[PDB]
Amino acid sequence: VLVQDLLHPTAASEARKHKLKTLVQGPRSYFLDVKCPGCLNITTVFSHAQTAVTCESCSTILCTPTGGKAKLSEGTSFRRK
Amino acid sequence: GKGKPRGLNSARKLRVHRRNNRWAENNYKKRLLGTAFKSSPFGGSSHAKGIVLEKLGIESKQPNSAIRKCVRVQLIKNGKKVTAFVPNDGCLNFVD
Amino acid sequence: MRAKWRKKRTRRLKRKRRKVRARSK
Amino acid sequence: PVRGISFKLQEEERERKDQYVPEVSALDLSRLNVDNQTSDLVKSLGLKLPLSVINVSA
Amino acid sequence: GRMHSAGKGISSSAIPYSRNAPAWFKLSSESVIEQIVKYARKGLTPSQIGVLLRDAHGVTQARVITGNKIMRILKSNGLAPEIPEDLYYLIKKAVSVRKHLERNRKDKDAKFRLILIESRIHRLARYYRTVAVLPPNWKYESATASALVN
Amino acid sequence: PKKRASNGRNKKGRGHVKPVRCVNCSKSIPKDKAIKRMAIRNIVEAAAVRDLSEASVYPEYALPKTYNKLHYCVSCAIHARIVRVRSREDRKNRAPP
Amino acid sequence: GWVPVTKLGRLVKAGKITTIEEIFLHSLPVKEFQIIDTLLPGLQDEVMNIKPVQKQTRAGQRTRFKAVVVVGDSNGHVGLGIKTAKEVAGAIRAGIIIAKLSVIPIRRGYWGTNLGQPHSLATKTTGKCGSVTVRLIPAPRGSGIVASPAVKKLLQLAGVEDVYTQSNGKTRTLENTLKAAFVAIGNTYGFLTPNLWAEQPLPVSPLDIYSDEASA
Amino acid sequence: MENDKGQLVELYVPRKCSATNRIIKADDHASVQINVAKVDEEGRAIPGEYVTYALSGYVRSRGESDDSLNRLAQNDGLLKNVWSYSR
Amino acid sequence: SLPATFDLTPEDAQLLLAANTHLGARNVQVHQEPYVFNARPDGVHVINVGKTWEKLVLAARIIAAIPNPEDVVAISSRTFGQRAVLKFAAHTGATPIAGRFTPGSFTNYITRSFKEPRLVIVTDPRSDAQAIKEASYVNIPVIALTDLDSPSEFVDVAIPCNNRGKHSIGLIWYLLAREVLRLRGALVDRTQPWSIMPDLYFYRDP
Amino acid sequence: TRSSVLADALNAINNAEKTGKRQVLIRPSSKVIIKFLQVMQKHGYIGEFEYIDDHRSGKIVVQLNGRLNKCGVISPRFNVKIGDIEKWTANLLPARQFGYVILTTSAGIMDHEEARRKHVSGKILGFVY
RNA sequence: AUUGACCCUU
RNA sequence: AGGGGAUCGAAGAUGAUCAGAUACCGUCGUAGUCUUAACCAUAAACUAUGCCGACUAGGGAUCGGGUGGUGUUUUUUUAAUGACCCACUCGGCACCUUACGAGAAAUCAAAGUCUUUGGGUUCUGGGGGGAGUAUGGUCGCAAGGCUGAAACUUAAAGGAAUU
RNA sequence: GCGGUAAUUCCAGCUCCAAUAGCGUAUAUUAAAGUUGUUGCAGUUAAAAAGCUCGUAGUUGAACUUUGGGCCCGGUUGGCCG
Repeated sequence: VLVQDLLHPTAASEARKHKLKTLVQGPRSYFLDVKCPGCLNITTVFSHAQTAVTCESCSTILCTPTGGKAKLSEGTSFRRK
Repeated sequence: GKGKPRGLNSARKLRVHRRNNRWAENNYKKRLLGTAFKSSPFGGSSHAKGIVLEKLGIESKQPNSAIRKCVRVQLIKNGKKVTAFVPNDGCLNFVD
Repeated sequence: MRAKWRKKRTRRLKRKRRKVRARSK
Repeated sequence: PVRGISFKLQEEERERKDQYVPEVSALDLSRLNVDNQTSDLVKSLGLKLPLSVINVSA
Repeated sequence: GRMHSAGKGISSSAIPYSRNAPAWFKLSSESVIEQIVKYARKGLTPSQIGVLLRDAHGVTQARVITGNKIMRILKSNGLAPEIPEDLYYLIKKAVSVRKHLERNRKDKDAKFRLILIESRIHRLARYYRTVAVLPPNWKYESATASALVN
Repeated sequence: PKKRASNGRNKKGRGHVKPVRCVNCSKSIPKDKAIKRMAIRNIVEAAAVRDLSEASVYPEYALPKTYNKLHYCVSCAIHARIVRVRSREDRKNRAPP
Repeated sequence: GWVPVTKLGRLVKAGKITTIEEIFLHSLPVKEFQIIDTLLPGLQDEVMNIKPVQKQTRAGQRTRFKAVVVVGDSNGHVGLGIKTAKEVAGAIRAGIIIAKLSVIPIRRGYWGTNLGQPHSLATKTTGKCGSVTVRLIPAPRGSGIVASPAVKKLLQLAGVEDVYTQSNGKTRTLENTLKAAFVAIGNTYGFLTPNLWAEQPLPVSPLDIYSDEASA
Repeated sequence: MENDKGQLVELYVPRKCSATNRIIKADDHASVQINVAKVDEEGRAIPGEYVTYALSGYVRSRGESDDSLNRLAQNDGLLKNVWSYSR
Repeated sequence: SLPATFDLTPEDAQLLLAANTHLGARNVQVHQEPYVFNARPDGVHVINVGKTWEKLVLAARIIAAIPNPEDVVAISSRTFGQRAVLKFAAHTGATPIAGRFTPGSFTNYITRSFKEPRLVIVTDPRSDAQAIKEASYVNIPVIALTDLDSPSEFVDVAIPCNNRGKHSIGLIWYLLAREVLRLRGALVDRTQPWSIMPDLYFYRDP
Repeated sequence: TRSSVLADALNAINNAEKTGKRQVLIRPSSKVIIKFLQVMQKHGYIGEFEYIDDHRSGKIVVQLNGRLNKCGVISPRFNVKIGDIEKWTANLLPARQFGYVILTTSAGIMDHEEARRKHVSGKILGFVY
């Protein structure tokens, strides 16, 4: 189109665009509080966590790193921050 | 783009590049090397005296036909042999 | 004459010149 | 009919034929049939029409 | 980009706009600082310090939670390495490649890649020597590099 | 000038492709440039079908087939009419007949 | 006896359109040279050259003649025509018709101080045809037309008095040179200028206003 | 433009595209002059009274003719819910 | 600018929905078409019948703005739209070109079929590329019945409608004829003059 | 890599204006870019432009009109005096009555007209018409 | 399956 | 220079064909073809298209990564995973369409944004031959590689298209 | 390019044309030459992108630091005014 509002694009279009190609670039990742059954241990875990994050309580590897987002364990509950 | 540097301090590069490339010019190379004074038969001069030696009936190129004579000449200042053409009709009788 | 064969002929001429020069010097 | 030839009788028979019709009509309605997306499009338009909303799976 | 390859990849961190962030962080700047110090004493480069901080703890960026960056913390607290971590890792990679090549003389690809890695090392060393975080007359040598690493 | 945008072969991003030998003349030709055609044929020439079937030991025998891939140099393909010279506009037709 | 077959031609014959300026304004495509010579009766037509072109046949070469003619009024209007025919007379006449049909307006301007009538072009322009690029530069008064005899005549027919030219490519191709110069003078009204920045009320086309008195 | 004493010169001030504000050439034969009728409170359009748009052959060739006309019509108020500024 | 009676009536919405004009092209989509909304699964897109509607009314406004009824021309080379444009040309002036559009009908002033239109309404730009390409030579504005995959080049007033659906093509042409007659005022059918005209068969294409 | 940010911005503006768009996006929005756009604005060649603040370098969205024929950058920024003002403005301007050579003088960034009015010269940045 | 050549200018 | 040495096979042998045929065709066959060590440094080494950066049309397909869809196969027709199917996204090898444009054209999404001529930078060319020759230098065991003229000669060579 | 038996080109006669106390020729050089290209060339196929990558000198190199608001005064204009 010849005429369009680049200063005020649609939310759907900006969500569709690459993270660095938006107007003001922002991270598509997020932080989440993961609690494991048993020990409450509300602990903030990065969505792309590159590590076997474990709380100090016991054998509680929370997330296993993947190519992109960190995959969480089987018994675990996460809340987006 | 465009090859050549566009820096404000690239003038040495530009001048050297022009100097290097000017040698591709036929007249510039000849003038700078002095091929006239060193290997031109006349030695860079417009005219030259010489002495007539013999009879050379040069045959014309194509499509043409004219074969009488052209003077072989020894230059006075050089001693070099040179063929010269007699420039008119029947003027071969004056250049014996 | 094919350019490759002219190149080969010029190489032969070059090496013959080299041999004759080395003989004379 | 023969293509390329057309006369007054041919034009008249064309109009008579396309105005005449067999009387049988067996296409009576069963009421219309729209999907979720079409139904919400009509809602966005804000009209009041009778429709049956069935999602066509991928 | 990719000074030593033909790759044209754009892939990096989309740093958030906000500097006074992130409105869910109830820990303290001093707590993050002493976490920096504990990890550095444990023997971790600022890269992995920041990784584990962002990754196991809630640390959006140590720069925005504290007043300065991890290398600045380490240098202020005496934990800065003798040589910078990027140059150290380049030297480690060069030592590994050279060790491989000594056995595999026939690895012309390894020879080419060693040339590239050592060129990167020399360029980084020149920059560091200019900004003076490395002393003058510091020079990378293949003979002494393995001992320099550890 | 450039007769074809593909240079008469199929190589973009390779540099080198191992050669094959033409099945008619045994000329070395890069594999991407060849005129390979897959020939799948019945054994019994489709004329001895009834004779072989009625002379077979087993009823309703499956009648296996023979498979081969014939690689062709450009000269041999054109001579053997595997491919023909086409007009300039429809050289660009990639679709097989 | 004209008897046009065109909405525009019938309008021009009827006299509803009086100036070629309406045609140029509304971009009406002219197709009858009677329109052009009725709206600009004072244009002078004159040929740039005639050349022979040969097409080879199984029996010798069939030779036609291609004529380049330039039509130009006293002030602001020229057209260029190129036509090939069996005979030179036919080539000349048909080239005259084509040149009249292809008449374009010229934006003549001032080098500076806008004292008298516009003597030069408004801006530097450029046309290309083949390798020939012809660039026209405004020149101060009294300078004349600094141009090769080919495009100089075209500029004289345009009505410019002072102009510089700069040619590039093989300019001995008279056809390409004249076409490039024609493109150059044509672009002068396509170049937008601050004195042209003003918006306009967008009037109605002559065909639309007089659609009732046309053939329809 | 004019000369020193006014006296409008430079014959044929030209039209410009309503969408790109660029001059329509004398032989720009891909350009158009769209006329839209206005309706006066009765479902019937006023004869001899229209809103006009000059649309460039460049726009038409590029294919943005329809989007540009939608935007201009909505800007003029004779279209309601077609063209969206924030694509 | 409208007197607020031209908005989509529920009966016309039912007509368009039943004719399936909203069932636009497949997951192939020209970017010059923002008429899509809420792309259905299976890949079929739903054409926003609202903007279809006011684009149709705008095209009718242009057609009414044109003074002479017989300079406007309506073109259909597709088999579905031939009788639709014939009935359009019988209902208003709108001279028809059905079947074959001989090249040089807009240029080539010596041609027998030489027309000099002030508007062409094309059933399908892809099938009628010749008429559009000739209009681009003579300065003729173009209205066109365009799907979501149609070549929006050289067309000024699009009408987003199902050009694959014969019912949709016929319905859009009828709606164009009805709206131009209503705007011209010859069709005084506002609410309840002579009224019942769902009476007969719209559906006889062959 | 990225040598002249102003050249990138002006080339983007040229491309958008030629393709007919009424707006253009510019990254990464230098101060020289802002001053150049302000000069073009006060001469009415672009219209409005808005600076987007991403904390890295900034962006510009320029609303264009049809009035811009060609804006360009002269690289390198040649040192130009009063005497060479005429040489430039004659070499690269379509006419003597409109269009401006823009240049950094010690009195800020201006066109050749304002540089002549204030009796200042400097380094040539670019031109607009 | 073999098939080489055909003076100069015009 | 060692090893290896099946096949094919510059040279060579030999049978045809032929006016001739130390060519094509046929059968052999040394070097070579493989490898180790050391040299060589050339190819139509090509995309005949230097590298880095920005922008400018539409479209589908494909390869690698990622993201979102209780969308399909079995554990479990009752979370997972996998493989597929959709929608994007980043990066590749490419392709189809068109001409905003460019070009001498063939054609080119770059060969565009270049007489409205300037984003940074490296290399190369200046009519055709003589000639990649001579000479000097340097590298190589050599073959040769890199650098590299001139005298003299010549009005065309050449590119892309048309009948 | 002209001339091989009908030469508007040779050798002449007549006529004509250009410059003209000057005119012609040779060589050199300048414009033409955007055929040296800083302005301002070209490099897919016409001559020309090094086989490819590294790399020193050289050339070039992202953005950012004081920006914006209030009162008067030498000096110019179709000057409010003949």
